[PDB]
Amino acid sequence: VRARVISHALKDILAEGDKVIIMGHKRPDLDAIGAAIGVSRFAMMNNLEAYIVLNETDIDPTLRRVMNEIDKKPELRERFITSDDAWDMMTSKTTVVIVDTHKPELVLDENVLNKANRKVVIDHHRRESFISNPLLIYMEPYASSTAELVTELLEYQPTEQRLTRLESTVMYAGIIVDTRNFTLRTGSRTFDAASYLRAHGADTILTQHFLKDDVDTYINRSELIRTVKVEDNGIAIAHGSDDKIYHPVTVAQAADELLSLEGIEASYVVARREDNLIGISARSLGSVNVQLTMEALGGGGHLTNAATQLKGVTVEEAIAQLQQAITEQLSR
Amino acid sequence: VRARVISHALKDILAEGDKVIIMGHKRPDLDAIGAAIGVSRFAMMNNLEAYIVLNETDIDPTLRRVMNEIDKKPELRERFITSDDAWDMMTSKTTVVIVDTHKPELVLDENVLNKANRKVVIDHHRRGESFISNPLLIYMEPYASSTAELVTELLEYQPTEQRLTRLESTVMYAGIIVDTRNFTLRTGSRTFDAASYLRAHGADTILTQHFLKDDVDTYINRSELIRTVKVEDNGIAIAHGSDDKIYHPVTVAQAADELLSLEGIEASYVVARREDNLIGISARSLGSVNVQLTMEALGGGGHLTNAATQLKGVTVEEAIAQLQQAITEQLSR
Ligand SMILES: Nc1nc2c(ncn2[C@@H]2O[C@@H]3COP(=O)(O)O[C@H]4[C@@H](O)[C@H](n5cnc6c(=O)[nH]c(N)nc65)O[C@@H]4COP(=O)(O)O[C@H]3[C@H]2O)c(=O)[nH]1
Ligand SMILES: Nc1nc2c(ncn2[C@@H]2O[C@@H]3COP(=O)(O)O[C@H]4[C@@H](O)[C@H](n5cnc6c(=O)[nH]c(N)nc65)O[C@@H]4COP(=O)(O)O[C@H]3[C@H]2O)c(=O)[nH]1
Ligand SMILES: [Mn+2]
Ligand SMILES: [Mn+2]
Ligand SMILES: [Mn+2]
Repeated sequence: VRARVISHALKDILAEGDKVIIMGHKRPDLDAIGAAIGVSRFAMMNNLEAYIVLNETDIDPTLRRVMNEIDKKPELRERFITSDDAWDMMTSKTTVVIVDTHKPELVLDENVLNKANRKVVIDHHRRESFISNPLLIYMEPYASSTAELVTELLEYQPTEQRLTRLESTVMYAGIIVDTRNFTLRTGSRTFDAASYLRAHGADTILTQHFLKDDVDTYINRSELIRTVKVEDNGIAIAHGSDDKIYHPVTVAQAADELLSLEGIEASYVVARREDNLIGISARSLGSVNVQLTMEALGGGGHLTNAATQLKGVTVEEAIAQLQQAITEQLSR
Repeated sequence: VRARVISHALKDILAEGDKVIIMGHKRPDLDAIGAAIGVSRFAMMNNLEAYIVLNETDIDPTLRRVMNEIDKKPELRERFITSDDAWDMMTSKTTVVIVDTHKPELVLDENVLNKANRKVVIDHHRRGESFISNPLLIYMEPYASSTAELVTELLEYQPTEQRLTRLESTVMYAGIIVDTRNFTLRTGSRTFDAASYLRAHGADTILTQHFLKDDVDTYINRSELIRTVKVEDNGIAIAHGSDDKIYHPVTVAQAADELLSLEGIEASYVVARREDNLIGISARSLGSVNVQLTMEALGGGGHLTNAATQLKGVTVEEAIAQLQQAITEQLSR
C-alpha cells in the first residue's frame, strides 16, 4: 500500500534533482549503512547520481569489517564520500535523503543537512524534534528496520540494474542486527524483505562474519552467567564478584544470553561498573515487565529491556535491593 | 507453478482415499512433526480425515515441550495416534504420507508403512539407493530447507476458511528454525517466503524460543571448554577440558562448533577426557583450514570442516602436544 505509491512517488521526488545524497545517523550501524546503500541502489535504478556520506571517523569496528569487504571485493567504495566532499558538491536542487533517524541533532552531518533545500526522511521509529520542511516523510514504526522499508521500495523500480550480492548482504545484516536474528519486531514483511534480499545474493555467512563477538567478551560474559540462580517462577539473577569491574556491554549481553536458557523468563545481571557504582541489566521475553523493576531501583527502559545504576553499594547490597523490588513487584 | 500442480494433485490423491495417515522418521524432530502437522491441516482444509502417527517412546525432551502446548488444544491433540491405533484403522483405500524421509528403514513405523497401499513422499533430502515403494506422488526437493518449507508452499493453494492455526504455524516455523539453525544453513528466498506465510498466521517466535531453550548446566559445561581457548595468529584455536574431568561428546562437539562463531577463528580443536582411558579431539573450520588432514594424521578423520579423533592411553596435555605437532606439520607445508 504505502510502500506501493511512495516508491514511485519518490523516484519522482528524486528524479527532480541533480544528485541524491544519503545520510544516516551519527555512529552509523548496519541498519543505517544498509538502508543508505539500498537507497543508493534505488536511485541508481533510475540512473540518478547517488552518494553516501561516511567519514573515516564514523566507521566503528563492526562497520570496519564491512568496509574491508567493500574495498577488497567490489566497487561499492566509490559511492562513499566525506562530509566535505558532500558539501563541496551539492547544489540547492540536490536531494538529501535521511535514513534510520528523524532528529536533526542525530543526523551524521547537520551542516550538509541544513544546506540542502530538498529533504526526505525514511525511518522506522515513532516521531518531538524533526527535520524541517521535508518533501516527504516515510515514517513506519511497525517495520523492523529502515533496511526493511527500503527493501520493499526497491521492489517497484526498473528491475534492470539489480542489487549486487554485497549490497544485499549489508542490507540483510542491518535487518539481522535490528531484529536479533528474527526474534524481535519481525513480521511477515520482514521475511518478505529477507526473501527479496536472499533472492539477490545476500550472504548469510558473511553476515555472520561481520557480527562475530570476540573471545574475551565470550569469556567475560560467561563469567557472569555461570553464577545464575533461577527461581521456580522464572526470575534469574547472575552477578559479578564485588572486587571486579565488568564492562557494561558484556553485562548487557550476559542478561540477553540468559534469556536463551530453559526456565528463564526475566534476567537480572548485577556487576560492578565503577569504583563506587553497581550496574544492573534486566531483560525478559515479555511476561515479566523489567521496566517496573528497574524504575523501582532508579533506572528504566522498556518492558523487556531496562537497566539501572546504584552508587555506594556493594554487589551484595544491590542484589538485596533487587530481590526486595522483585518480591514486591510480583507479590501475587 | 510446480508447487501449485503438486498441491492440487495431492488434494485429489487424498480425497479419493478414505482417510490420511501421516508419518515422519524415527525419533522425529520438530521439522518432521511440523511437516506432519502441516499435512494434517492441508487435509482438514478439505474436510478429509487425517492422523499423525506418534508413540510415547518417540518423544524426546524437545518434542515433549511441544506436545505440552498441543495438549491445550484438544482438536489438535486428538489428531495424534499410536502405531496400533494406526494399523487397526488402515484399509486399502487409506493413504499414508511420509514426511521428511524417503528411506523405508528410517520411517517411524516400518509396519504401518508395509501395510500401506496408497503412499505419498515429501522430503528435502536427496535420493539414496533405497526408497519408498511405489508412491502415488513424490515431492522431493534436495535444495529446500526442510519438509516444513515444502509443506508450507503446498498449503498456500488450498481453501482458506479453516486456516492454519497459531499453534500449528508455530510448530512448522520451529521445524524451519531447527533445520536451518535459525536461517544460517540452507536457507533460500523460498525459506523466507515459507517463514513469512507462517508468521502471517501467528507463528509465535517466543514460544519457538521456548521449545529450543538450552540447558543451563550444559551451557556452563560447554562454557568451561571455550573458556580455556588460545588462538594463534593464523586463526587456529585450541581449547581443552581438564584431564581429571570428563565431557559428553556433544558438549565437546558444541564447544568446537561455538568457537567458530567467535571472531578471528579459522579452526577449532577441543580436547577433553572422553572416558577414563581415552581422550577426544573435535575439530572444525570455516572452510579454509584442513581439519581433516590434521585428524587423519592422528588416527582419526572426517571432512574438511568437520572431523575428529580419539586417543586411548595418552593424557590431554600430551594429546594437545600430538595436536600441536601435527598442526605444526601440515602448517609448515
Ligand atoms: N530510565 C533509565 N533508563 C536506563 C538507564 N540505564 C539504561 N536505561 C535504559 O534501559 C535500557 C537497558 O540497556 P542497558 O542494560 O542499560 O545496557 C546498555 C548497553 O550496555 C546495551 N548494549 C550496548 N551495546 C550492546 C550490544 O552490542 N549488544 C547488546 N546485547 N547490548 C548492548 O544496551 C544498553 C544501552 O542501550 P539503551 O537503548 O540506552 O537501553 C537502555 C536504556 O534505554 C537509567 O539509568 N535510567
Ligand atoms: N576416521 C574417523 N572419523 C571420525 C572419528 N570420529 C568422528 N569422525 C567423523 O568425523 C565427524 C566428527 O565429529 P566429532 O567431533 O567426532 O563429534 C561427534 C559427536 O560428538 C557429534 N555429535 C553428537 N551428537 C551431536 C549433536 O546432538 N549435535 C551436534 N552438532 N553434534 C553432535 O558429531 C560426531 C559424531 O558423528 P559423526 O556424524 O559420525 O561425525 C564425525 C564422523 O563423521 C574417528 O575417530 N575417526
Ligand atoms: Mn540505528
Ligand atoms: Mn534501525
Ligand atoms: Mn528435515
